[PDB]
Amino acid sequence: ASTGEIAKAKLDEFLIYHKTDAKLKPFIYRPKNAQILLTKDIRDPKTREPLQPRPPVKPLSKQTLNDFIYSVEPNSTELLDWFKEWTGTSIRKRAIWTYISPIHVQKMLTASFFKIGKYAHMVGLLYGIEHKFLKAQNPSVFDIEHFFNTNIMCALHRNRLKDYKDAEIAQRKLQVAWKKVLNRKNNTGLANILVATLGRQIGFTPELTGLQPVDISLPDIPNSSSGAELKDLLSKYEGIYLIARTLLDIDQHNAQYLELQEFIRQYQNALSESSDPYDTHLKALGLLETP
Amino acid sequence: TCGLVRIRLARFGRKNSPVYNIVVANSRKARDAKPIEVLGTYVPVPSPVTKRELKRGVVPIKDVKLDFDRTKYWIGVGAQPSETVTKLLRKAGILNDAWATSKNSNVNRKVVFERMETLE
Amino acid sequence: SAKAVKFLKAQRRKQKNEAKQATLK
Amino acid sequence: STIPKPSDQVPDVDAFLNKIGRNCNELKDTFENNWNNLFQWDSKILKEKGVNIQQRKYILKQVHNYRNNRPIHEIKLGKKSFFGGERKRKAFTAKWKAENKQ
RNA sequence: ACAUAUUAUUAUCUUAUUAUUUAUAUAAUAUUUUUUAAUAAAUUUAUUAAUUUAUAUUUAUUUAUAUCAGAAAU
RNA sequence: UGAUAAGAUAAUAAAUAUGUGGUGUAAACGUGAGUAAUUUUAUUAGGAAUUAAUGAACUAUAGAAUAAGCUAAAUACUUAAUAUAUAAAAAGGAUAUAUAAUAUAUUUAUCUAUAGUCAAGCCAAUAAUGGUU
Ligand SMILES: [K+]
Ligand SMILES: [K+]
Ligand SMILES: [K+]
Ligand SMILES: [Mg+2]
Ligand SMILES: [Mg+2]
Ligand SMILES: [Mg+2]
Ligand SMILES: [Mg+2]
Ligand SMILES: [Mg+2]
Ligand SMILES: [Mg+2]
Ligand SMILES: [Mg+2]
Ligand SMILES: [Mg+2]
Ligand SMILES: [Mg+2]
Ligand SMILES: [Mg+2]
Ligand SMILES: [Mg+2]
Repeated sequence: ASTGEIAKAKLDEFLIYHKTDAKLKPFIYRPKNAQILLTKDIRDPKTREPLQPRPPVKPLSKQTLNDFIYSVEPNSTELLDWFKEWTGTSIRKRAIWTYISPIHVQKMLTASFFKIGKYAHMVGLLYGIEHKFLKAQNPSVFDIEHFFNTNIMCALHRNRLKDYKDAEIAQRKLQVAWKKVLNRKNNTGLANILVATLGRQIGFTPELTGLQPVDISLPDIPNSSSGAELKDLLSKYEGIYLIARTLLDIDQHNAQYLELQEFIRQYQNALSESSDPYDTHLKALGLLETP
Repeated sequence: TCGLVRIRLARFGRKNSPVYNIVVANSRKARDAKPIEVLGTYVPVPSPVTKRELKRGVVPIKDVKLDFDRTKYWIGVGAQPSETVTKLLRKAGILNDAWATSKNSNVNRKVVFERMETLE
Repeated sequence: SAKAVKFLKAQRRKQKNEAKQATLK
Repeated sequence: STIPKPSDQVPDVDAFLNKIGRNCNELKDTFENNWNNLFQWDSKILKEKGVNIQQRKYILKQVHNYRNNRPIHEIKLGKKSFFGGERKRKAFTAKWKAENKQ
């Protein structure tokens, strides 16, 4: 019924298809074999009724998981349970281990912190399962523009919301985060700004190997106002809008950089008609803090 | 013991008075079935020494009759001795310490008499 | 039947040989 | 042979009788926590003390192991499969698959 | 006479199973092959479901022969 | 490690043989129904077709052990690669040490080839109870 409910059904059908046995796949999903399935009377696992034909499965849209991520209740384990079941698949099922994109992990980390309120257990499922992604030939998901930056951004909010000020815990956690990055391609340059802001906030001098200086290269959405092309473009650059607004709000040193404010102007004025992504998130963190 | 050709003891004699044939046999055949060859005989009961002999220093002797040449041939072609037969062959000087195991390895035990080959 | 055709083939062969014996004798 | 020395894992006879297992902790009163008795009593003495055939042989094997610095951890006796011995497994499995899963 | 039991045989009847040998499929699977939608990714390609194409491997039915056994006769 | 504890990773110590696997039951044991011999027994200094790319499983020596798929995973299975007209293969595990998963070392297994050992197939000659009512 709801967008979340529909997305979950699509995501659960996709997994059931790819977890079905290869010998039995042609007889359970090709509608021309419905009568051959009946005759064989294969018994559904769990000693249930014999298996029945299912509708053929087609490649799933990457937007399907973005809808489910933002449907999870304010305090729920549904996102943490889906990920644990999704990433428990064999590393031989390429469709399952290649569906996850860098955007999905960013949206799983930003939703968990500001909306679902289980960030700690979402950064442990990702840290714990990073090894399987490498064995499954999908290391790109752990990058600097979607995984590292989003993590440091949520840290710049938890360190404030919670007041954490230890200069040893912060550095240790920052080192682990950088060690968890498998696709180190700094492009926007916001990573260096984010790392410097963390050091000022927690009174330490960051020093990570391989984070070479990169000048800001914020993608500028054009003044042209399209429909689904600009709704996708904004949603595409939604993560870096949450990072620009965060950088300025946490520390006023980032106000020095004028590239950050141009993107705010462009991204905000691009669809200022609609609500604000940054504000919407801030509200929920308070709505979750109160509990 | 492994292999198809094994050197092992086949039991003869009467109840409570065991005597043994040293035989080369197929692993799958019965213990007392007619073997490939009978290499020798083993009498497990030591010969009793008299009171005087004991003080005199006589040690009880267990008697083994064995075809030394034929036994070496069967070891050469890969016949596998049983544990008891292995002990007998190591004492006879046919096999060496390479056939000893960790449980019976007499690495540190004094030798009172050294193996002596004579003619009689 | 296949067994009735084999029987007759053999029966004819035996009768030809029994006659052969009479022609030879 | 000679009397080995108590260790930290096996401080006394009661600890020895518990590590070896096979219900040998029920002989703690036969030995009376005397270290020397465990390492001097042979089969004939143990038989006179009421230790049954299987247990006394097992203890003597573990006493030899201890004397030679070999592990004395309990090794369990073999047990038949859950579905029974091989000769009665086909029948048992057939009657267990028609009374559990139908 | 005969009523019984047992066995054997067959130009006969019926026949499980199996082997071998026929014909057939809009049969299944894989690959190839002709196209066709849906979906997805990227900005043509992939996937899935169909259709066409041959190929191999199976399946169902079917032709013929032999065959446990039983029936009848001796 | 995870800013709160759900999980992950490694080390250590245990558990599991109601999951997938390996090896073992062509032997041994028992019996004498059938079997009078195209088949069974016994014997011979017997034989050829002039007996397989068979090792069954140990010995000696030499070499090799590759890539995918399928299963939850593998020393399971499937399809390929390379190895004596040429054909025909495989498998890792344990423990250390050094590295950034890989490499060596040790140990135990896997595959192939050659010979040996054990062990097989087939044939001949001669003999093997009673009744010709
Ligand atoms: K009997
Ligand atoms: K008989
Ligand atoms: K090895
Ligand atoms: Mg062994
Ligand atoms: Mg018929
Ligand atoms: Mg018949
Ligand atoms: Mg099992
Ligand atoms: Mg037999
Ligand atoms: Mg390999
Ligand atoms: Mg594999
Ligand atoms: Mg295999
Ligand atoms: Mg192959
Ligand atoms: Mg080849
Ligand atoms: Mg008469």
